[PDB]
Formats: sequence, C-alpha cells, structure tokens
Amino acid sequence: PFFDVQKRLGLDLDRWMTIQSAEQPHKIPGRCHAFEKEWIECAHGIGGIRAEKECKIEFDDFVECLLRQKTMKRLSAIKRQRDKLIKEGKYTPPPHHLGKEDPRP
Amino acid sequence: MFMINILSLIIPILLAVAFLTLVERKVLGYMQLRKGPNVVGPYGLLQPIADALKLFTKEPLRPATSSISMFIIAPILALSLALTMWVPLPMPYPLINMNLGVLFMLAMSSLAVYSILWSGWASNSKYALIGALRAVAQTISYEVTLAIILLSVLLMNGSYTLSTLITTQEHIWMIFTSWPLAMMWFISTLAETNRAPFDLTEGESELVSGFNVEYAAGPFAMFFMAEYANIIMMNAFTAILFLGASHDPHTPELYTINFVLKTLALTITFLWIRASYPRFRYDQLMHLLWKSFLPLTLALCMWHISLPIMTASIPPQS
Amino acid sequence: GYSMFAVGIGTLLFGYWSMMKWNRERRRLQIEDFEARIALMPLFQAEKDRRVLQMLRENLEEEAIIMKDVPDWKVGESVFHTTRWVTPMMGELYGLRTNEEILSATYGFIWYT
Amino acid sequence: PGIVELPTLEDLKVQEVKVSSSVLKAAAHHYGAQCDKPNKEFMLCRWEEKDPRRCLEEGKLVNQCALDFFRQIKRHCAEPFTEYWTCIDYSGLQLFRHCRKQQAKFDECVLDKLGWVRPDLGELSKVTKVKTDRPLPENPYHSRARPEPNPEAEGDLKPAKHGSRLFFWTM
Amino acid sequence: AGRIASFLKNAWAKEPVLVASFAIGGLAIILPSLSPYTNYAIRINRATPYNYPVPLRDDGNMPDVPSHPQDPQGPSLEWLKNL
Amino acid sequence: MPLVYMNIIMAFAIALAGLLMYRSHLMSSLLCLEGMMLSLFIMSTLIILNTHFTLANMMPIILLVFAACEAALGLSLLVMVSNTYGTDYVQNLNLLQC
Amino acid sequence: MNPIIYTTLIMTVMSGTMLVMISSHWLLIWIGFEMNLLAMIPVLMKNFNPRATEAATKYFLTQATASMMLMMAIIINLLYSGQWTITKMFNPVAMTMMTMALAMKLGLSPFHFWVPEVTQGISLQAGLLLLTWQKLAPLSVLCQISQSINPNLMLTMAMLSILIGGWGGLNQTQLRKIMAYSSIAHMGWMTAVLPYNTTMTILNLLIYITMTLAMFMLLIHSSATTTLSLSHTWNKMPVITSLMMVTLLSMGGLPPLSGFMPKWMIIQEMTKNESIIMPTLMAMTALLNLYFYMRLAYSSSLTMFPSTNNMKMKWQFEHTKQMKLLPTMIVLSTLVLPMTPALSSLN
Amino acid sequence: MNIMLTLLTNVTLASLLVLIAFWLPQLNAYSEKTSPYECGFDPMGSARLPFSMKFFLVAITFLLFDLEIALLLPLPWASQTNNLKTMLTMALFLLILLAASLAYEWTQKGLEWAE
Ligand SMILES: CCCCCCCCCCCCCCCCC[C@@H](O)O[C@H](CO[C@H](O)CCCCCCCCCCCCCCC)COP(=O)(O)OCC[N+](C)(C)C
Ligand SMILES: CCCCCCCC/C=C\CCCCCCCC(=O)O[C@H](COC(=O)CCCCCCC/C=C/CCCCCCCC)COP(=O)(O)OCCN
Repeated sequence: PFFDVQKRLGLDLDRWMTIQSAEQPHKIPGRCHAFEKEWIECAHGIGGIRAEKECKIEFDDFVECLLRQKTMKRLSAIKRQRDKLIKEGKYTPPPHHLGKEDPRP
Repeated sequence: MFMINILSLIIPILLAVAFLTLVERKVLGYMQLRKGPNVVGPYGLLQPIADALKLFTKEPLRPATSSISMFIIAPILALSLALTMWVPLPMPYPLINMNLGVLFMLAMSSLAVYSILWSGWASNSKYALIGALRAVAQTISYEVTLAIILLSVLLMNGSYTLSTLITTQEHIWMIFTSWPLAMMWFISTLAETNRAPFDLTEGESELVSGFNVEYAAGPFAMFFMAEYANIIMMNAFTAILFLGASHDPHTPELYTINFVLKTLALTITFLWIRASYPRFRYDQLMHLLWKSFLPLTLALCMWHISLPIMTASIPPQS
Repeated sequence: GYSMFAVGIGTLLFGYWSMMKWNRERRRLQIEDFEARIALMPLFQAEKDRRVLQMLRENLEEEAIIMKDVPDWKVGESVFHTTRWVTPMMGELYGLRTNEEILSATYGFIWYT
Repeated sequence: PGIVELPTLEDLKVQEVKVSSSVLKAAAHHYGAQCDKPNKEFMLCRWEEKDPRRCLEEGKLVNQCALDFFRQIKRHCAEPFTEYWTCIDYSGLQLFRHCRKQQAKFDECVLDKLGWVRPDLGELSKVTKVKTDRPLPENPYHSRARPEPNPEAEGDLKPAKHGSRLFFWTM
Repeated sequence: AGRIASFLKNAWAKEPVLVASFAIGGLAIILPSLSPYTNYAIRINRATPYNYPVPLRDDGNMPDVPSHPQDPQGPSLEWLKNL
Repeated sequence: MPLVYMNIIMAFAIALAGLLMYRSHLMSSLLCLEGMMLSLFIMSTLIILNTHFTLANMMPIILLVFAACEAALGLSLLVMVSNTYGTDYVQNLNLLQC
Repeated sequence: MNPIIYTTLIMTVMSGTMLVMISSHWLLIWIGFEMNLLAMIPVLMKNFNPRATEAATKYFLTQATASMMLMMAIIINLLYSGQWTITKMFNPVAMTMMTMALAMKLGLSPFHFWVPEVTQGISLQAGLLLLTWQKLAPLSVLCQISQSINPNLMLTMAMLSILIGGWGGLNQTQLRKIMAYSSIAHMGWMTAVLPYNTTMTILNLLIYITMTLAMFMLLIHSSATTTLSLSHTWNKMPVITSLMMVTLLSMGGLPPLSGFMPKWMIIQEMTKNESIIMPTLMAMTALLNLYFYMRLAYSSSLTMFPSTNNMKMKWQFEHTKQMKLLPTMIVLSTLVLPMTPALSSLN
Repeated sequence: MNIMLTLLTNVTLASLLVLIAFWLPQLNAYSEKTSPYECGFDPMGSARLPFSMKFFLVAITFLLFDLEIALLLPLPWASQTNNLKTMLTMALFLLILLAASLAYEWTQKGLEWAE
C-alpha cells in the first residue's frame, strides 16, 4: 500500500515539496513558516492519534495564519461598530485615517 | 496624459498602415516594370485616403446564412488585437513596461488567429470555411517552432523583458550570434502573418478571397488594417530582437530613428519577397516547419542552453 | 559551399566571443548594484519596523475609542494562542483607512506599468 | 488570547533620513563602509529576536549613524556629491554605470577629505561577525513544552505464548 | 570505418538538415563536460548576493569571519574582475 | 473565505455538472473536462500564491501537462468513434449493456 | 501493435501503479493515476473493433471524471492545511470527495455501471488486467487514508456493491460480465473491512487476485466467452472443466476451500468492533454469487451438454501456447486454508 | 490599470469603426444580394456539413508539443541556479525526449496526411 522506498534508500523523490517550511529557493519563507514549524515540532514522533489532541493549539494557530478567519471577523466587528457610531455622529474618524497624515519614511 | 499617449501610439500606426498599402503597390509596381499609383495626389500620396473613404461609404452586407454575432465580432477582435500588440514595444521606452513582454506578445498573437477562424465560420460559405481550416493548419505548422526559437534567442538576454534587449545588444547585434535562428524566425514570421509565400488563408488564386470573401466595405477594411498593422508590428519586433540599436538615455530620438529605419527595411523585405516567389501548398508548409525547422530548432535550443554555461557567459537578472 | 559555411561559422565565433565578454561585465555590474541594495537594507528595515508599529498603534487607539460601548470586548486582544510577534495582515494595517491607500497598498505594484 | 503590547507613538519617534533613493544609492557604498557596525548590530538583533518591538534602540542608532555620515558628506563636499546623485537620478533604472566621471570625482573628494576608500567588488556582501552585549534570546519562538514521547521498545524477544492462537491452530 | 563513411556521405547528400541537427545536438551534449569554464559559471552564480547576508554573533572563536567588510577574511571576487 | 475562492469552486461544480449531464455531442463533454482542469489550475494557483509556497509554483504547470495528455487522449477516442459512426453522438455507443 | 510497444505500455501501466504506491506527495499520486490511465487506454483497444472502441471510451470518461474529482479533493485539503503529504485528510468535504473519486476508480456501487460493459467489450487478456492489476492503486490510497474516512459512506457503498454484484450476476450468460459482477461484489467485501483492519483488505485482495487470475487463465486456455461455448470444453479438455469447477466453488466461499478464508477473516474482525448486523447481511447476500457460480458449474462440468461434429478435428491438436503460472494459481486458489495464520506476515 | 484602459480604448475604437461602417452608408439589401457566394451558382450542399481533416494526427501531436513549451519557458531563470550540472542535465533530457517523440511519429508515418 505504501512501500517507503524513499526512506529505505534515502532518496528524497518528493519529500522536498511536501511542506512549506522545507528549504525554498533563495531562502524565501512561507507566509506561515513559523506556525508550521511549531506545529510540526510539537507533533513529531508522537503518532497521529496523540498529535490531534495534544497539538491542537499549534494547529489552530497554523490554520488561523493560513485562512485568517478570526482576524477578518474581528476587523468586521470593528468596522461595523465604526459605521454605526459614525452614522449617528457619535464618533469622528482621526485625520490620519482620512488621508491627511504626516507620512514617514 | 496617458490617454494622450495611447492616442499618440494608435493614430500614427493607422496612418503608417494606410501608407504601407501605397508603398507596397508602388514597390510591386516598380519590380514589375510599371509604376503603381501616381495619379491620386502627387506620387499617389492621396490614394490611401481615397481607398479608406471609398470603403467606409460602401454598403456592408450581412450574409443570410451567416451567424451575425460572430460575423461582426471577428473584425473587431482582429483590429483591436493588432492595435494592442504595440503597447509593450520599447521605442526605446514602452507605453506599458512588462516583465514578460515577449510572452504577452506570444499570447496575444495566439489569440489573433481566432478572428480568422471565427470570421470564416460565421460566414457559412464554402470558401470561407476552406480558408478557416487553412488557418488552423497554419497555426499548427508554425506555432511550436516559433516559441522555441524565441526561447533560444532570449537565453542570452536573461529575461522576457523587451527593454532588456537594448542592453543585451549594446555592442553587437544579436544576429551575429544566432543568424540560423534569425533565418528560421524570419520565415516563421512570414508564415505567422499569412504573407506570401505562406499566405494560404487568403488563397486568392485558389479560394478567391478565403476567409474574408463574404466581407464587404468597412468590415473588410478592418481585416486589411489589422493584417498590415501585424506586418509592421512583427518586423519592429524582429528589429528589436536581432538588430538592437544603440540607445542614448539623454537623446532617445536617435534610437527611435534607427529603430524605425530598421523596421522599414524589414517591411520592404516582406514586399520584395512577395514580389519574388510562388505560393507554398498548405500541406508543404507543415512539412517544411515540422521536418526541417523543428529538428534544427531543437538542436539549436540545446546548443543555446549549453553555450552560456560552457563559456561562463550567462546573463543577469534571474 | 565551403566558403559560405566558413563565413557563417566565423561570424558565429566572433559573436560568441563578444557576447561572452559583455555578459561577464553585466554580471559584475549586477553584483555591484545588489551590494548597494545590501548596504541600504538596514535603514529600510528600521523605518519599515517603525512605520508598521505606528500604524498598529494608531489602529489600537482608534479601536479603543470605537469599541468602548460593546460590553465584553478586550481592546487589542490577539486571535492567536502564541505570544510571539505575528506579521500584520494587510487588512489590519489599512483596515480603517481610505480606499485610495488600500488600493495603492494592494494593487499599486502589480498595476504599475 | 492575550493583549498585544505595542510601543507608544512617543517611543517610535526619531530624526528621519529624508533624502531620496537616488541620494541613498549614490552614497550606498561608502555608507556601508562607514556605518557597518550599528547596521550589523541592528540586523543581528532583528534576525535573532524575530520581533520588531525588541530592536527599536538599535534602529535609532542606525538612523543617527546615517545622519552623521550624511552630515560629514554635506560638510566636506556637497557639490561633487550633488553632481553624482543628479546623474544617478536621471536614469529610470538608476544605473551606476552611466555616471563614472561624477562618481570618480565624488570618490576622490571623500578619499582626500575624509580618507574614505570605496569597497571593492564582493565585499559588502560578506557574512561578518558582530560582538554584542545583548543576551542570546532563549525562546524566540515562544514555544510551548513539547509533549512527551511514547516510552520505547525494550527487552528480549520471546516467542509468542501458544503461537498465533488463531481459532484452532496450535502453532 | 568505410560503412559509416558512405553512410554519412549519403546522409549529407540526402538530408543535410538532419545531419546538421544531430551534429549540433551532439556538440551541445558533450562539450559542456570538457570545458574549464563551467565551474566559472557555477561560481559566478554563487557570487550573486540576492538576499541580505545575515551577520554572525561573535563568540571569540571565529578566526576566519570578517568583522568589517573591508577586512581581509571572507571570500574574494578578485578572480571575477580579471575574468 | 474570500469571494474569489467561492467563484472558482462554483466554476468547478458547474463544469462537473456539465460533464455529468450529456447531450448529443461527445466534444461538448470533452470541453467540460477541460473546463474542470482550468478551474483546478486557477484554484491551486490562487492558493499557492496566497500562502507563498514557493516550490509549489511548479505544480500547476504539471497539472497543465497532464491535462493536455488527457485532452489528446479524448480526441483520439473521438476520432475512432466518428470513423465508426460518422458522428460523435453518445447514443451510438450502446452496444455493451450491464 | 508492435510487441515492443505492447511491452512498453504494460510497463508504463505498472510503473504508474508503483508511483501511486511509493509516493508521499498527493501530486505524485495523481500523476501515477494519470500515467496508468494514459498507458491503459491503448491496451483495451489492442484488438480493434467497435466494441473495444466503445469500452475504451466509457473507461476513459469514467476514469477522467474520477481524476478531476480526486484533484479537487487534494486542492481543498491543501486549502484547509498547507499539506501535500498523504496521511489523514484535514477537511471532511475533501474526504467525501476523495472517497467518491476512489470508489469511482474501483467501480463500487453506485458507480459500478462501467465495469460489466468495459469488461464485456475487451478481450480476455485485457479483462484479466482490468480486473486484477487496476485495483491495486486506489486500494493502496484508501488504505493510507483509512483513519480519516467516514464509516457510514464507505459501508453503504460496500453493502451496495455486494448486493448489486449478486443481483447483476444472476442475469448473465456472457462470462466476462459474470466475472465483472463477481469483481464488484468482491470489491464490496474488501472495502467493508477497510475502516477496521487494512490487513484484512490486503488479504482479501490477494486471494481475490489469485482466484481471478486462475479463472481468466482457464477461460483463455479453453477459448470461451459464453456459457454455451464453455459447455463444449468437456468434450475436448475435461481436466480443465474439473479444475474450473473446483475454482468456482472456492470463489463461492465454501469451506474447506481458500475462497472461504477472506470471508471468514472479515466477519470475525467486524464482530470484534461490535458489528454483528452488517456481516450477517454480507454473507447471506454472497449466497447469490454462489448461486450463479453453481449454475456455471452445472452447465460446464457437472453435466455434459451436447457437442458438434467438428470437435473431432480439434481432438487431434495440442494447445500451441501454455501458461506457466496456471498450475500454481489453481493450487493457491483452492488449497490454502490450512495456512491462514500466515496473514500476520501481511501487517 | 493602464493595460485595462488600453484594451478598452482599442476595443472601443474598433467597435466605433464597425458602427460607422454600418450606419453611414445607404443600405439596399435583398435576398439575391445576401445569398451565399459560390462563384456564380447556388451551392449544392450546406457549408455546415462535416469537412474532413487529413492532418488530424498532427493536430493531436501539436497539443502535446505545445505543452513542451510550457516546461521550457522557465529556462532563462533556471540558468541562474547554483547546481548547473543538474539543471543542464534535466534541460537536455527534456529536449532529447521531445526529439525522440518527433522521430517516432516521423518514422511511423505519422506526419503524412491521410489520403
Ligand atoms: C473613429 C471612431 C469614432 C469617430 C467619431 C464619430 C462617432 C460616430 C458614431 C457612429 C454614428 C454615425 C453614423 C452616421 C449616420 C447616422 C446614422 C443614424 O444614427 O441616423 C439615423 C437615426 O435616426 C433614427 O432613424 C430616428 C431619428 C430620431 C430617433 C429618436 C431618438 C431620440 C432623439 C429625440 C429627438 C430630439 C432631439 C435630440 C437631440 C438632443 C438612422 O436613420 P437610417 O435611415 O435608418 O440609417 C441610414 C442613415 N443614412 C440615411 C445616412 C444612410
Ligand atoms: C545525440 C544528438 C541528439 C540531439 C540532437 C537532435 C535534436 C533534434 C534532431 C532530431 C529530430 C528527429 C529526427 C527524426 C529522424 C527521421 C528519419 C527519417 O525517417 O527521415 C528520412 C530522412 O532521413 C534519413 O535518411 C533517415 C536517417 C538517415 C541519417 C539521418 C541523420 C543521422 C545522423 C547523421 C549525422 C551523425 C552525427 C553528426 C556527425 C557530423 C559529421 C562530423 C526519410 O525522409 P522523408 O521525410 O520520409 O522523405 C519523404 C520523401 N521521400
């Protein structure tokens, strides 16, 4: 079913391309390199069954970096509250958020 | 100010196409011991204006059996793509500066063929269908060779950016390093623009008018404009690719003059070639591209991959 | 035939020699300007750090003002369990700004031609 | 999940370097020769800490070193340098090669007034060593404790008691 | 020796395109392994600094790492200028 | 997720549905197969670019290579079916039953 | 077809399967499936005729659809975790799509319609290949991702496969369609035990491949593809029909024959996981396969059908070609039950 | 954003030329005039009948050789790598199998058109 010829011969036929944290050209990093490094090191050698429970924190952080679902939710909440308080005139946006900032290098 | 530049590029190109028609008529005339247009305007200068005005005041007809939507779309696509193919050409600066300008040229050219195919099919006429199938065959004949020739020539350049070709040739024309690829490329551009002896799609002797036989008036003039624009565009590209003109940053007009002279020479060479030779049979063109050009092109691609490594001559800008 | 082939091969060899010299010089020039970029990079990194941190602080203060009435909202609460620094998402940095800055930040380089 | 700590806008202030990219490119080689020490300190901080919030003082030292460098240039020959960076600035790619006379004049100027030698080809790209008092960060990833492994295999291998024990087989 | 002679004769007489193609392909295959400059090309590619050279923390036990770019230790590109 | 991702997955579903529901011509089904490949190429490219997995930039090209092989395979079979029946209709191939 | 070309194509089919079996990357597994299909289409049409063309066309359409679905599942899995390694799928929707794609590649019910038609449309050698070697790759992939798969969908498709194999086999007089429905039911048995013990899947697959190779080689040796054409073999080669009779009973799963071992092992493993009901259904339904095997044995070996006069001429000629592994295959198909504890070497 | 403006301008100019061509001149369309052209006479069959393709095999081969171009276009960038011996070996290997597939179809009469 899975004859691990690569591991028996030490070949690396396709393992160079399986993960995002593995030796990219010119050392260009993946967007989620640290999260994946952490999740891989947390779950290494403990087996699949233990890794899903005991490394769920690292994997949840990794998935958040990948898809950013909670970040978009928080931004949407903030902007809805801003829209609501602006419509009634309660809140006034600062100049550096309207296009009149003092830009810095 | 950018629309000013767009119009600055387009209005002149259409005028140059108009007068390329006159230059071709006169050059073929003098090679045939006659004169060509010398009556409408001094030295036939007003002949293109008369032709255009005559074509756009004549009745355009939609064939009864034709698919009207594709019938009308095909010339629009032809002319709009012919105009679009000019925007990345560095003369010495391009209107649009692209990282992959050569590859954009390839894709737009490859899309240009559909207008001929669609127009022939939309017409629902026998001769139009025969012309369209000849166009299918022509693309199959030259498409693979043309791309690999560009790749081989471009290896020395280091990228697909068209403006880098000026720096690549600061001291020598790239034709002194690849004149075999230059020969095969010239013939492939003859085939790619449907020009004698490779102009099978029109098939004037064989199919009367080929794909555009049904077309009349303004729609017909649009196909004509597109073809002649493509003839100038291909030659200009050939000039930039194989005969780089020295460019002075503080005086780009010198580069512009040099570049225009070289593209005019190549266009006149197309006209000369048309005046000199018999037409290729369409099956023969495929044999010519697949049994002679493709083996040499594969070998020369191997050679041009190996050569910069053998000699430590690999170019910059990965 | 010999003469034609000989002229052709001689032309090719001259061209090869010239291009070899010119491309070696070009590679030296590329190394030189790459090294200029290398000498300049620390200053750019320092001011990029300060710019990112300032934008995040401004967003934090505006969010402290905007989200005061909502009952159970921690201002500046992270969405990650980890406590290490996370590179800010583009939306977070420019979330509360004008559409022109957001366009320039997302598509400015892609569209520049 | 915890609040993100950010520096106040006061601690993010610095005397900026407000010269354009052509000026920076015209000065880059001598600037990398002269201000190497604080720049390398800052980059080592930056790449060991993996947090921009932990290397603000090094960045401010980077700014002050750049400003001192440019003040020296302004004090000893602004005119050859201005010639040089104007030549550089005309180019749309900002190419060093089209300006060799101006670069030569600027280089002689700095060599005679300040004793500045332009680095040779291949030197600014060396990996160098930095001596620092900053302690090496221990857990820059803020890692959790790793879970314990499974115990291990141990002991001598004895034949299975009563063989396979499949329904009726005695071996 | 004489079989292949007349064979290449007939090929040059009947299919010079294929003859030239096989010659150019074979040269492209074999010549790069006999060249003294292939290593020069590898070295030129290795000397191109695409990314920032991250400095090392000095521990007092690095005699061959420079402490300033213009120090004599580290790689040299002198071979490249004379190339 | 983003609106763009939803649209590409919808394109795959529509092409899959098109392949599943046959009409008369075989060529139309072959086109649907190509459409599925096109949507897979776009989806994988978007995911790869977004997460900056650098080495995975080559897998959409491999995808295209195999897609071309499949397309070529499909056209060969169509040539043989048309040579048998003078038509590329699905209804003609009913010789074998269950 | 040139013999060298045929060898190259068989080697490409096998190398695509081996690529599926040795790869750690989902893209390489997909490439293995693609290469296998590419080389396999010409092998179906080796003997050209409209039926072979139709069979290859139905096969290509089914397998290419499965391939697109498989790729889509891989891409969704990557979207929800930046992973290319084939371990356990991260997304439930990707797992459903993957399971259905592999079921279509195997021909499990309700995707079973293609197997009888394609098998009938091709020669006996191509049918042998299609029903033995073409199962290894999807089964190995399913064995790797077994923990991730949902039991309800898998067991539904497996029970459907057993039922539909039996019912469809009851109606056939063509031997290739009988073999195809047999294969469908056997696949159902292999996949029913997959979420519990992949070693039982491997054991079932090995015994099924042995019995199927024996049956196809016996059908080639006596060049028959219908029931009535096989009814003549007694009047030319009685040993062949006796051996086929015993092989047929082994397929039926009757003890003390080898064919009974996989059924026996699978039922026992399932009972351990507190699943009494599914197995009772499976065995009582395999009774149908046994019925139509017994019908074929009645017409072929246990009675003597009338014959023709021209058979006398065939009496005078020996078989030109002899199969080297046919004798071994029969012995392994019938007499291997006393060696059952050797299954531990499979895990 | 500039390329979008360029494409819009070009398509708009061409469409306006078509509009002028159809709305400026006098129109006198009748059935005889709008009928299909076949050199003096009425066509026998339809132009939508199947039109046999004698180069059908070169057309399928073009599909596979066109994807060889997608694998060879990154070669200018591949030349910048450090292990040039592996890159050159791989690039050479790719073109050799492209030459062998051309030699196979050529020697098996696959480039000859159907008769
Ligand atoms: C280079 C590209 C750009 C060039 C720049 C110029 C852009 C030109 C755009 C193309 C149109 C020019 C075509 C020239 C002729 C006009 C065609 C048409 O528009 O005119 C008539 C349009 O008239 C309509 O038939 C009905 C008339 C009124 C319709 C009511 C519309 C609402 C207006 C309300 C009236 C109140 C005053 C409006 C002004 C404020 C059509 O009549 P018709 O005979 O079939 O067509 C043949 C035209 N002939 C005779 C010249 C040969
Ligand atoms: C090791 C180098 C490999 C890489 C380089 C090659 C890359 C691309 C070149 C190869 C492309 C494929 C070539 C396919 C060969 C087709 C052979 C064939 O059948 O054509 C023959 C024509 O060619 C032949 O005669 C058959 C082979 C004869 C020899 C051809 C060249 C073999 C090698 C010659 C040179 C040897 C090496 C070069 C040494 C040069 C001297 C120093 C028949 O012609 P038709 O078109 O059918 O004519 C129809 C009308 N009558």
